[PDB]
Amino acid sequence: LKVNQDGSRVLLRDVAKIELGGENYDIIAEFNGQPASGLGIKLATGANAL
Amino acid sequence: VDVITAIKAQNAQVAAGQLGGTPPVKGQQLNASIIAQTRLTSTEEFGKIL
Repeated sequence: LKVNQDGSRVLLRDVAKIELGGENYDIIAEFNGQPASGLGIKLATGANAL
Repeated sequence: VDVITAIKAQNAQVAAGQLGGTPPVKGQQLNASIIAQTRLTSTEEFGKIL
């Protein structure tokens, strides 16, 4: 991000936490209290459900 | 060019964020959307563009 006049170098980790998180944090799914994810599949128009 | 730049800078919609958005702090109780610069509404506001 920057090179100080003292010669030291500022890295992104010096000013931030870098991790793998999520694009969004608004939806939290719990199955019987345990953390969970899942797929809310929807049937296409005029399609067999079975 | 100056007029167009001023009108584009001073008549715009700007995304701001959220108070107490996700991922939040553990004890957060309040959540509110942050409103920021929005489009002008009247000839009077346009005339006051600097």
